[PDB]
Amino acid sequence: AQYYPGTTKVAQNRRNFCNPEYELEKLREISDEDVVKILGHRAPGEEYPSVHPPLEEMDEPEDAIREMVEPIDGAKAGDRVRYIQFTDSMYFAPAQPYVRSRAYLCRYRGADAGTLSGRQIIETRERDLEKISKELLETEFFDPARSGVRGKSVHGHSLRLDEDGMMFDMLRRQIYNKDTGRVEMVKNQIGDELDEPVDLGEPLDEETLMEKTTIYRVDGEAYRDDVEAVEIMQRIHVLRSQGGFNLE
Amino acid sequence: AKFEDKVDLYDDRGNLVEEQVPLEALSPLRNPAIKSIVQGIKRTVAVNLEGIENALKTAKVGGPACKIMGRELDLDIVGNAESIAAAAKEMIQVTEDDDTNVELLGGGKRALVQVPSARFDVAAEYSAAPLVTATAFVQAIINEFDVSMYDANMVKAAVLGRYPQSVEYMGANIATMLDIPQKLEGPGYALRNIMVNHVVAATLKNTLQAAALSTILEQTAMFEMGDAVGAFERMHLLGLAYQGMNADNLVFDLVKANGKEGTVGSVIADLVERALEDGVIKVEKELTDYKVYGTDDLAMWNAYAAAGLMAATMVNQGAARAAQGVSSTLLYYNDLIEFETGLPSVDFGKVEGTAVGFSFFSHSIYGGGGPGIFNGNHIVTRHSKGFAIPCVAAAMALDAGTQMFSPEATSGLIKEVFSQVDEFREPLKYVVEAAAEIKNEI
Amino acid sequence: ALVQVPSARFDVAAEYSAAPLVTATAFVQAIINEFDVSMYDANMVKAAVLGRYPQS
Amino acid sequence: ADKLFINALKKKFEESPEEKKTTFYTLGGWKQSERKTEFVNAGKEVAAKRGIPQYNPDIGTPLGQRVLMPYQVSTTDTYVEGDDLHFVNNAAMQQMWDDIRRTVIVGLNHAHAVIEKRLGKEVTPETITHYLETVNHAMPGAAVVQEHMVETHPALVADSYVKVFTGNDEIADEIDPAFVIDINKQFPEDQAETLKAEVGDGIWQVVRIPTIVSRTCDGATTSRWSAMQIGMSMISAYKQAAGEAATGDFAYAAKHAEVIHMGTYLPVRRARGENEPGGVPFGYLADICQSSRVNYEDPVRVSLDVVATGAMLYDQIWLGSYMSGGVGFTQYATAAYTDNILDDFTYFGKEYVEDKYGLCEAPNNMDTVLDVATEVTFYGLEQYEEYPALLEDQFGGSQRAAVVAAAAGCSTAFATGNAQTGLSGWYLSMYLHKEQHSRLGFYGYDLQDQCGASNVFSIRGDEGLPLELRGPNYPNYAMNVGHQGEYAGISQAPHAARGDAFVFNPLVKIAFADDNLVFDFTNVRGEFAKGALREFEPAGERALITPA
Amino acid sequence: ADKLFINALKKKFEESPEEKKTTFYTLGGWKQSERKTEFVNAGKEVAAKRGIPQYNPDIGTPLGQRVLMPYQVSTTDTYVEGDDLHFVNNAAMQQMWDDIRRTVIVGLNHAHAVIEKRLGKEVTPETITHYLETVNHAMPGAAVVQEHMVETHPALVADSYVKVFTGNDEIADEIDPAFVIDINKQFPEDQAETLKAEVGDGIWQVVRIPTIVSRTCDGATTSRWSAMQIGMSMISAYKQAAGEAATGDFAYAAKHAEVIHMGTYLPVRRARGENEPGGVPFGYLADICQSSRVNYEDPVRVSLDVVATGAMLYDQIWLGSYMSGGVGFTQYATAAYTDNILDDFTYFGKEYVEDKYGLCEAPNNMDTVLDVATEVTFYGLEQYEEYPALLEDQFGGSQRAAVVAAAAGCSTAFATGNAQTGLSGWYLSMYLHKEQHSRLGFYGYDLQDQCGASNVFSIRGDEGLPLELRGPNYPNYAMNVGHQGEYAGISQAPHAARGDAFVFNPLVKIAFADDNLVFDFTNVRGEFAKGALREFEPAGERALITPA
Ligand code: F43
Ligand code: F43
Ligand SMILES: C[C@@H](OP(=O)(O)O)[C@H](NC(=O)CCCCCCS)C(=O)O
Ligand SMILES: O=S(=O)(O)CCS
Ligand SMILES: O=S(=O)(O)CCS
Ligand SMILES: [Cl-]
Ligand SMILES: [Cl-]
Ligand SMILES: [K+]
Ligand SMILES: [Mg+2]
Ligand SMILES: [Mg+2]
Ligand SMILES: [Mg+2]
Ligand SMILES: [Mg+2]
Ligand SMILES: [Mg+2]
Ligand SMILES: [Mg+2]
Ligand SMILES: [Mg+2]
Ligand SMILES: [Mg+2]
Ligand SMILES: [Mg+2]
Ligand SMILES: [Mg+2]
Ligand SMILES: [Mg+2]
Ligand SMILES: [Mg+2]
Ligand code: NA
Ligand code: NA
Repeated sequence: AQYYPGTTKVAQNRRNFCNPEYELEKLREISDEDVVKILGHRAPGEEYPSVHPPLEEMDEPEDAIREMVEPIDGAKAGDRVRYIQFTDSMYFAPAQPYVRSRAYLCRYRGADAGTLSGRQIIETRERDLEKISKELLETEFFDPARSGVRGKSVHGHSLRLDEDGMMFDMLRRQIYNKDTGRVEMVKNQIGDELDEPVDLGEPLDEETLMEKTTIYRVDGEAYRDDVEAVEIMQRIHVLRSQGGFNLE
Repeated sequence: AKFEDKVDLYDDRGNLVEEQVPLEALSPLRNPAIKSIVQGIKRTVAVNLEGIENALKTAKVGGPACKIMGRELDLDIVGNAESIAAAAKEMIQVTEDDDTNVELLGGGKRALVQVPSARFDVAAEYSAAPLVTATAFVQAIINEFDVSMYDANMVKAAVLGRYPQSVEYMGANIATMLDIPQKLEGPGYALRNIMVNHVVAATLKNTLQAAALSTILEQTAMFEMGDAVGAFERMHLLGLAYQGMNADNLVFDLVKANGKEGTVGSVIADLVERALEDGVIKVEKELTDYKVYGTDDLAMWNAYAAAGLMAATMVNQGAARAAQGVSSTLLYYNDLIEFETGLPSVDFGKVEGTAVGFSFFSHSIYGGGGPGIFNGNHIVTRHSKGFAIPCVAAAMALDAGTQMFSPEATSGLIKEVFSQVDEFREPLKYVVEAAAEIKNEI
Repeated sequence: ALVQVPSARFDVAAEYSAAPLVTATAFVQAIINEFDVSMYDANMVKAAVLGRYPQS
Repeated sequence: ADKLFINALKKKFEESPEEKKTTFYTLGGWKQSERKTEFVNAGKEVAAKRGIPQYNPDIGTPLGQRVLMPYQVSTTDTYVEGDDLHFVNNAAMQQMWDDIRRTVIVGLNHAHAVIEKRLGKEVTPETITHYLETVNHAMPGAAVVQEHMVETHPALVADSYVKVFTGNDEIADEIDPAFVIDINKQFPEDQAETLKAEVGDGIWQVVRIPTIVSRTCDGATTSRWSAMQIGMSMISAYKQAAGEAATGDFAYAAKHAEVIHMGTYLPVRRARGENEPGGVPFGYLADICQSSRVNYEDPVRVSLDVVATGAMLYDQIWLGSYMSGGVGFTQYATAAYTDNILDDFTYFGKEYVEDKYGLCEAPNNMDTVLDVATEVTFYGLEQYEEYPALLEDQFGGSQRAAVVAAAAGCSTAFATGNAQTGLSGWYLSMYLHKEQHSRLGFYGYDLQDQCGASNVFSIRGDEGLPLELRGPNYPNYAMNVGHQGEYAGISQAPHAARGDAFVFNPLVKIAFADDNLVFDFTNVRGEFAKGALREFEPAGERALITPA
Repeated sequence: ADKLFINALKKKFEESPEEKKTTFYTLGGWKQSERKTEFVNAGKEVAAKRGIPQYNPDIGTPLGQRVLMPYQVSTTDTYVEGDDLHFVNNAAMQQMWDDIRRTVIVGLNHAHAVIEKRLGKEVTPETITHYLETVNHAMPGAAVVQEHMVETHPALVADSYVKVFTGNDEIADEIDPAFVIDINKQFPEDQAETLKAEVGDGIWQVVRIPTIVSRTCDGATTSRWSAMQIGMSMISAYKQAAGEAATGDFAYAAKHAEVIHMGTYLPVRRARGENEPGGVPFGYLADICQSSRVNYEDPVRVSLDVVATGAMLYDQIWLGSYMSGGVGFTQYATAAYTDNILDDFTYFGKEYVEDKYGLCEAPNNMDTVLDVATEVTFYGLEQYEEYPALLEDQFGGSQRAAVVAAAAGCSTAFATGNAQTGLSGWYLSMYLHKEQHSRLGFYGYDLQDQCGASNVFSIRGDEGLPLELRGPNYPNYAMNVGHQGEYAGISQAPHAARGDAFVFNPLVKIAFADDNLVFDFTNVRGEFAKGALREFEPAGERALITPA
């Protein structure tokens, strides 16, 4: 598959995020327990709540489509559907909102992805969400200064950075510590304080942010200069326009 | 004859039924099983005799939480259902051997009613079904128990609700898949104002049958609306065939190939490969490490892409066994496939647009709700001309119990009655059989 | 012009609006095709035939 | 004793009420009237200020060739010229409508279930109280989640709030009482037990959006505004994701699945959305009026307070403005709530019935209709014949038709305990009246009247309905003055005689049992008098945001 | 010269507009804000008075962790916090809507034909003047025929009146000028000639019913109220029997055959009658705005005054209240009429077009769309990239999408002279924007956006329509913020560039060329600023009839 046109680093990074054969660079290690804490849906050691009985316990009639589609593990179990939501700075965060939704529906099964300017969300069965979330948090999808895990009060994608290079957060869930140069997650994604903070590593430096970013800007790579990418967008506009009129 | 296209038709197990069927044999305008389904949905009513009885006994008539103290009437309606139904049938039929059906269900708690087709032949629209049924049962109940002049208006309220003070039959104890003509978003929309949960209920959550019924209703509406007239007709027919009738087993085979481990993205890759293999698309231009695809048959590309969209919903929402992400699939299947190919997405962006608003209105404070309460007449989901809602029906068929406003919650009376009707429950079977029968008359 | 839309369209319709809607689009398309009215202008033909619908 | 209207007639005219002759043409036309004099002066000022002629007493025919009467607001000692009972000139009347229009009832039963199943979190009086603190900040138009929100001025929206009620006493007593409509406090014991049994363990919100918003917008705004702020408050108070799939279940529940509108939407010829007067069924109007819970030992008073509520809303605001406009229909309505006239006639009928049958003990049949409605019709008409001042007071035949038939219909329902035979009595009254005086109402008054007898007991599609379920959109009723508010009274009458806590919807009854409303629904006629005197303080005014 | 938004950015923030970094969390939350401080105090007072908690800054999340910004109202020197631009808090905004809602246009052409034929009487400027004196007494709610009528207080209804216009100068000049909208006085010469040629010898009334009535009732009241008092005035002024068969022809003419509503009624899911915002097509909104007749040498100013008119009405009042409510959608709209941002982008585009093509001289085709909309989109997006303060100002992607695409679409229409290619440019802008920043608007912003390109030139039943005829009920447009007012601007744009006197209805254009309106439609943004400052005087208040 092709994924996206263009000849910039931005375009290549957009392709790489979508391509499930591209190995996402892992930048930080997070424990299973800390991913559960960040998500904030259940406490460590708490059983997965259920929304319906295990599929095995149900008495479903013959359906060729069901038979051919393997349910994700959390569907088999009857897990609740839960979410993880990220905000990405327009100051060169590595991932960005449509990049995420496009990538998620290439890489992940059973996924409900939503894109907005200030927030991007995936909803799926809880145990599967935990596995996906580890990857979203440990890899280059995430920078702990220019991205934020936020289930509410999302403002900041379009704001100026603070003096530490951190994105604004009304609820200050991610705190830069000068003494380590590392960011700690001190609250879960909905804003409730964690008993013990989670190390999220060092912010990426300017050079590395520019290598990895998927936003086009005049002070990075400008979209207007990725003429092949613009060409395809204009093509789609014209072909849609013609088709709506007379199917030519 | 008008179009040269032929399609191969299969059953809901993926087995060939008939090869080389002319496309127009599937047209709502030509296929006698689509006609039978549409006329059947116009004429069928579910009567809740138990509900009528309970409303009367408690004087709870006229809508939610309403009650008139002192008006209670205790009538043994369910215990006398056979007599009441027979008396109602005498009034509903036009002649004694016509196609009127009145059948008791649930030990007399419910009745299936099919009002004779001849009443609709001399009607402007479809409201004769609830209105003739309602008055026949009101009169039959009154006559069964010799309900007085002074009390009979309570029977009327228990059957049809607050109408005509309300525009709708508010509090009624009858149900139809159609809704009243005043609620149409536009002229021609009535076959679109059929809740997705009703379609899923009637087809007993069989995914392919739910998709087929929804597609039949949506694309038949496109003919009534004039959208499938002239330049657009073939596009709509190919969409019916490939997205809703599993033409050429394309939906089925894409699901087979992607069901074990696949994603929306993997379905897209397979569909583009298949379109290329079949000569529907071709490389038009080479950019830098990027092939720009073109087509000489936009309607066929659209149909192939629509089949892939259905398969992607089945794979994505089937894997989750949770319907909510159908709004996401409908969006990103289309968004991704445009940047994958350089070709326009299904319905030239209109599925994608529908999906944007449907996503919003199924994940926000402002309106909408869960996938099952939408329909082709809903302001959020009317925009695509038949290519979105059938995917929502498939997704809800595949939901294992994640929805509060499920078909069990919204559509139980519809389920009990309308699933009895073979052509409603298994429409793919009957439409394919009818297409094979008329194949040499096109 | 007197137009009578074929009865078969109503046999598979819920109601009667196919008469104006099928007639309107057939004449909009026929006029566009007669004069090769451009994509940019054809929406005026639509407005002339069916009016302010669907805003009204 | 004097008939109940004698004091009012003596106030209006120098002659005793029995006197047959008078003298006209000597009062100076408009100059006899304080109010017309105010209007003449105001019109001159207005015309000069704006440069366009306006009110001018010399246009058309010269008002006041006869006495321009004061009216007593019935059950009060307030006498005012009728202009002070025009809805435009009466802020109490305007606010009564705003308080209905801006109210919706919204369950918490589905919402609490979504919380407990889908999200898997618990609900208690404590979590409900926290939610109510939250929604009472949010509902008037203030923020709870996003940064850089801009908000409504609290003082402009001081009339907006959310309360709850439930039949579960233990829950009701544990929620902060600021937020609770206490059924045990507001209703007498028998009525409270009825209402609590209807509601059971359900929990319902009574949401009132701001008057200033309702006036800027329309009735169909109310349930939407309500639902937005319920949705935000569910997100905030229960620490939900701020926009996930489950959020849509709260929306659907609050907007559709557990909402009770005051009025349903109307057909296209009279197109309107929800919460407009034409959609309010007669049984709801009777339940909105709170006379039932205060005046329960006097079924006449309860019934006639409902009549006042309805005559004003349905004839003055609805038919006289929404459906027409201009000078409008003040006195078509005032006939039913002034001079203690309808009161005199209806007390006569209640005594007739109590003495002959006992309340609610007459057979529910046509024999009772014929007896009671005929007797009361003849009493009312005799009063116009015996008191020339009374006939000159209620000068329009329609007014008399409505008043006489309201007394006859209410009295019939007092006898039978059933509104439908009450309604039959209303129509019989019209037929008798028409033959007695060889006149009835205005040109179009008895459209519904003549369809009336046949449609009382019909069961056909757009004909058959219990009276309580009928309303201004019942086909025969959709056009004409001098009926709708009186039908709301007839709907109330048997329920008042029976001692029932409500007429048609117990949730609607409870939802107006609330002294935080601007209008006092326990004493509708007292409020109309206060508004007439320019002593009523409405919500919604813009003084705070305009110059001194 | 500096970019037009630079002054506003320097007012908002201590940093220069180019600076990438700032400091947060040190402003004291709400305490930084005069307006939030007013609100906190008001909430305390409201809650104490009524016994129910209300506004409380400690509910939910703490506003003001960043700067709570002032906004410059574009084309003014007025800077206000955004709360002062909330429609609830801004009497100018409320009155703008009331002045539209309470207006209808009603011909006298059928009426005068009925007079001359059916009644066999002559019509002259003198008889028309007498009729107009009569209807200006009657229209606010005063009587002309019956005895013992009770009437509206003239001072409460001082804003209600009737004027006329006609394209025949000699006829116009013979009618008393107090009643005439003088086309030659209100419009520049070329526009006046266009408008007079459209009207010809037709004679049209502009009827405004009282604001207090419109606020009590709804938009569907307007044409009815109008017709009642036209009817009474025809009876009085032309000496008819007061209720004969011919009377019904005047009713049908005034209510149906020659009435022009501001808005058409809406379908049931969003049920509303006439004269509600959703029924007002974009071309009418552009014609209601009177910038065209004042600022005609500056097509950008004209277009952006229309955008302001529509963004406020359609997003703040209509989508933000009628269709939702709560805190609502102030800043979704303010983005299009503050900080001179849309102005900067649109002047850039107009100048680009002037220089490359000449206004209205580009080919009306997709080549022009691609050229202009792309260039203008990239300019606007570059400004957010160059000026971090600008991006933090218009912080919501939807706001940016609307502003950039409005500039792109208007500029495209300036080039082609055709609104439909302007519309295509709007959608292309969205598509480019989405790819450039990997984001666009809120969850549901681009429903219409993605359907957009295909539906621009469609001819199908519920798809195909010239932009001028589209409105808030066009299916794709029926739900979402950040589009409708911008579309009204695009509708205006080619007509402003062409010098056309109107966009879609010349009668609507003339009907608002009237300084007897309460709101000044020639200077919409100036009026919004006046209202924000609490300096606007609305009609409709009840002060005269309530306690001091
Ligand atoms: C709860 C929702 C989901 C929903 O259905 N509506 C919400 C909230 C709602 C509330 C917020 C009021 C409050 O805080 O109590 C109101 C004001 C509507 C109302 N009920 O009165 C609103 N949004 Ni929202 N909403 C807005 C916007 C937005 C932008 C904000 C992005 C950012 O970076 O700050 C995003 C969507 C996006 O990412 O594009 C957004 C989301 C959301 N919007 C998320 C909450 C986001 C969060 O957790 O912080 N709105 C805007 O983009 C600007 C205009 C602004 C609206 C108020 C106004 O117009 O003044 C407000 C419009
Ligand atoms: C022009 C009509 C025909 C029509 O369509 N409406 C009229 C007039 C209209 C106007 C009169 C205002 C004015 O004088 O300018 C208004 C107020 C409606 C409006 N446009 O605001 C009205 N009638 Ni009428 N109209 C009334 C009535 C009536 C009674 C009055 C009979 C009598 O003996 O005086 C009669 C019908 C009948 O004979 O039954 C009647 C007729 C008529 N009604 C005759 C005029 C009669 C005359 O020439 O004197 N109204 C009433 O019976 C009482 C209530 C009264 C209404 C005002 C209020 O409710 O306060 C008023 C209601
Ligand atoms: C979708 C529909 O809601 P329902 O699904 O019918 O509840 C509709 N609301 C809206 O379109 C809300 C529009 C304003 C708020 C969102 C602005 S982006 C309405 O209330 O009629
Ligand atoms: O005279 S009419 O009966 O037509 C109107 C009475 S208000
Ligand atoms: O977050 S959502 O896009 O659903 C609403 C924005 S106001
Ligand atoms: Cl919270
Ligand atoms: Cl100028
Ligand atoms: K209003
Ligand atoms: Mg590990
Ligand atoms: Mg460079
Ligand atoms: Mg009998
Ligand atoms: Mg190659
Ligand atoms: Mg005296
Ligand atoms: Mg409903
Ligand atoms: Mg009080
Ligand atoms: Mg500064
Ligand atoms: Mg407190
Ligand atoms: Mg002269
Ligand atoms: Mg003047
Ligand atoms: Mg002025
Ligand atoms: Na006079
Ligand atoms: Na707060």
